[PDB]
Amino acid sequence: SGMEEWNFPVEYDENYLPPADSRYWFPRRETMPAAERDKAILGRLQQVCQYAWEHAPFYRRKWEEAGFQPSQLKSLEDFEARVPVVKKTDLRESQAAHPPFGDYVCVPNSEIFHVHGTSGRPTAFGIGRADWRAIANAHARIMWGMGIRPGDLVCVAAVFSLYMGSWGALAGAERLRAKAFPFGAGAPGMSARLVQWLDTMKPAAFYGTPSYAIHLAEVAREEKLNPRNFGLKCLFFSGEPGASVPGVKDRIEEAYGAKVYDCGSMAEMSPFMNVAGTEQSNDGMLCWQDIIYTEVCDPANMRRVPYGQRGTPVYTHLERTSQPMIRLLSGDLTLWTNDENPCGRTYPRLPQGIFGRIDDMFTIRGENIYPSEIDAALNQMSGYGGEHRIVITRESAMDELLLRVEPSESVHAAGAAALETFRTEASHRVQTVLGVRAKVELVAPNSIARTDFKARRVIDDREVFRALNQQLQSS
Amino acid sequence: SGMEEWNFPVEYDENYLPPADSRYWFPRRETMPAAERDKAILGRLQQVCQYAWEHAPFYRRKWEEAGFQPSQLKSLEDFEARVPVVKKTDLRESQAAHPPFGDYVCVPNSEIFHVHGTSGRPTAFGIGRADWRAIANAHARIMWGMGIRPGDLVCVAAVFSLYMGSWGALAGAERLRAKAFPFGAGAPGMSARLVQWLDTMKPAAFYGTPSYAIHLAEVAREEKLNPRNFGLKCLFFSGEPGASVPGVKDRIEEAYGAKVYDCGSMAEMSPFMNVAGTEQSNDGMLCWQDIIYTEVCDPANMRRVPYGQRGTPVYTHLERTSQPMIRLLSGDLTLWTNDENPCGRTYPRLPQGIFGRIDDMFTIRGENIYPSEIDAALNQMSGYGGEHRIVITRESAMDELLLRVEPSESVHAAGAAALETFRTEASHRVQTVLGVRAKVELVAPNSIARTDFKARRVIDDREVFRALNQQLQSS
Ligand SMILES: CC(C)(O)C(=O)OP(=O)(O)OC[C@H]1O[C@@H](n2cnc3c(N)ncnc32)[C@H](O)[C@@H]1O
Ligand SMILES: CC(C)(O)C(=O)OP(=O)(O)OC[C@H]1O[C@@H](n2cnc3c(N)ncnc32)[C@H](O)[C@@H]1O
Repeated sequence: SGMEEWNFPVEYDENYLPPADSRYWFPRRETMPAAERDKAILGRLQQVCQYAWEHAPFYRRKWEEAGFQPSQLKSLEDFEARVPVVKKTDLRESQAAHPPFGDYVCVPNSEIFHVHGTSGRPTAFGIGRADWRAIANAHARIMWGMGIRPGDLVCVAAVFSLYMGSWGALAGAERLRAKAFPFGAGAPGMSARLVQWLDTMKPAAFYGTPSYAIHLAEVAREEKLNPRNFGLKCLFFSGEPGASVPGVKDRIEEAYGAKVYDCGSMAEMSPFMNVAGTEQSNDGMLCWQDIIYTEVCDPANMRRVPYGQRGTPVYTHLERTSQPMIRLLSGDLTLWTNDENPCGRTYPRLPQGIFGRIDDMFTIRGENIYPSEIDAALNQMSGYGGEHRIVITRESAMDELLLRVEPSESVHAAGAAALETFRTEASHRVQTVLGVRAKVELVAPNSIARTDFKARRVIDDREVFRALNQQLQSS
Repeated sequence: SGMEEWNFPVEYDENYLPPADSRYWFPRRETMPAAERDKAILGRLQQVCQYAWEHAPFYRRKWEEAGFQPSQLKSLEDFEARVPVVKKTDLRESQAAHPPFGDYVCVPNSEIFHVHGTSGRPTAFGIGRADWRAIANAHARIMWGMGIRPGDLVCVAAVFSLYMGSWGALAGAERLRAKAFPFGAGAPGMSARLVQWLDTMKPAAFYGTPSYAIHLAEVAREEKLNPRNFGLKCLFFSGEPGASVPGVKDRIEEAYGAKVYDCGSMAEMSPFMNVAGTEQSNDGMLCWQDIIYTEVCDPANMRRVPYGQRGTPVYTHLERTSQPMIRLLSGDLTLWTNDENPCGRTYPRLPQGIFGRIDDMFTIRGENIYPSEIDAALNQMSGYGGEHRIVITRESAMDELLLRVEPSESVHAAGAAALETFRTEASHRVQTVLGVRAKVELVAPNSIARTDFKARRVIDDREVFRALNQQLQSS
């Protein structure tokens, strides 16, 4: 194959640094014919499944139940149809019956290097020493693709706790031999201090959520600092949609005078940057197939949908020995294509990134709406204040969409008629985009809580919905 | 000398693990005759000063001004008298004139691995890749001394941001081949989730501030969880006094049913665990002289005080190439001794740890009081609620000590007379301990804000002091 350090278990050279003139960290793996890479991926898939069969009773039980033996994996079509998908609920049950890391941990307790997890039943991540190096090496490779280089100051501004996002970006920065600046997030008073550090330090790259980048520009402005004077060449994000959302990407690129990159699958899927945009293929994300095998499937049969069609990402680790995920169902919605990429990398693409989680979708008069579609339409409006909330009910069918929208400070300062003009135009814009009646209630500028993490814009409470609709009928 | 990996610049074997039966990580360095170690320390001091003279114009300028050349360093007595102390204010001025890391950085920009700093003018830490390994190796060595072993689950519960404390404990846990659990701190809702993770995971070791350990036991109790059921063998702390404070150490050891260890110098002094207690020498801290040279000096002449006398710690890095500190003044107060240690390590000891920062001390009727003396006396009382505040003024001389003290919930539930009995007894106890009049105002239980970081118990406001004294005169 000629694939750079193509081994299982993987063992990367910690001293390797690509030539300064190279666009690719691994020229072969990243640009080889897709059909040649798919031959080696299937080869690796067989190794991984044999490994999981040996060390994970969780996979041994699940596969035996669905009538699968690793020897039946003879093609990528066999993987799709014979291998059952892993659900996040299966991981919880495995961890409850086999605490703390479940019966899919594989490595002995002795090899466990880091303990992380989920929050908001939580799952524990028991990552081995070798897997941490595989994650760091994979991330340095993908960050190089974004134009991030050794010696560049990289600000990692996501919470350093159970959350894998921050740790993953730090591990990549460390291996890329960049100046890792792990400021983190989460504590009150952090954002006001961060803008001062960004003004002083002038970083080349920034990592966090797309929501935090917006909140931080407002903080920079309140602190009488200009976010374009932070010397950023790029901002790279994961955690939620935004970085491949038309109006959101444009607002962040304009506020910082830098490029925006979309990345991120799942925390269970670390190296989560396995889906990521590159400096030239800057819109959407590429599926780095030789790091993690991505399949975009029809949720009805868990089989790959054709290119140009929407489906759910199903992921398989190719370079992990601790808690390896084999066909984990994301529960997210995307669209994938297989056209020539501007960077020259021969990978499938998610041109619009990831739309959101299927469970977050709601319905108004037979029309399926994703919260990111509302966020996208509102962010493309000049008078929009940067924040909103969607008030819904899943206990009864909704006839109209209730929105609490913030106007801009200049729209508010322009008076009562100017506010009413924006409220009417916002309602109409959402209606033209979604094809459903939209009731808009204007709230005071900067009243809606901002976040340094993931934006939770849907209020699914029944009482709140009734209270709002009744108040919107009285006005 | 026979000293294990005694080299400058240092380059530790990343694969070395002490025998399972060994008490010491480095038996020679840790237990060799003190006079033999002092010969090699002086040797290293000469190497470090020669290195700083070559690569740091900050040290070149400062030393030339005070009439010092590295060749004049011929004994430990020469170091004391000829080498001028570095003040934290000198670091700020060096960083302002030579941004971002000052003229004492030494390493080229290319070698910088991590960016951290101070908060509450801030100083930036530019730590090189090699120094990070030196810090991690030094910390794994000191943590081994506390009885922490490979495979042990180590909870790091301090904010992972600019603060070096969390990063230092994590780096040590990683190198000790322990199961690093970097939960961190700082965000609302973290403590409630942490107690659940500690109940589930059952860690062998916990790192944070002594204040956070107290706050967390109250959170565990509110969450109907018993902190003794967290399976902790030890808790090791840095950041402020507490772990060598009589009543505070006893309260934490009782609440968790585990041992408490004191460690920590300064963030500028990473590896900051250079002052740390050991499993057998569990009271106070030992000065790990071959990691960082500690001198306890008279603040009047910056020369070493005899053993058994109080003074200020002055520190010198022996294993750092990036931002190396040579005779940095801590501004703290301690007492050092040179008697045989129960663990067998031949190091000077701080038997009562560090009392506090000299600038934090206040005076009432010609009597010098440290906030930790009030905290120590109150924590030794059965009716004390776990929190208090000291209300002072530095604009005018104080005749009495104003205290806002919290009673226990059981003292409150016992009625008005029981509350008045505690208030009178608290006032008398502080008076007997300090030798000054103490006015006590009781506040409602759990009203005073708790912290996951450093407790700021002194309220130095003039208006607040006058308001309180006037109210305590009316009652
Ligand atoms: C990828 C990471 C570590 O940043 C993360 O947030 O992982 P986590 O397991 O906490 O949550 C994963 C979910 O966040 C969402 N998400 C993460 N990155 C993106 C993204 N780039 N675009 C659209 N949604 C994303 C998806 O719904 C995904 O299933
Ligand atoms: C040592 C570290 C990284 O945890 C820390 O807090 O360093 P930082 O530079 O932020 O602050 C250092 C100051 O905290 C106090 N401190 C740190 N550890 C202790 C301690 N163990 N005992 C009595 N005071 C301590 C001293 O006043 C010291 O000068």
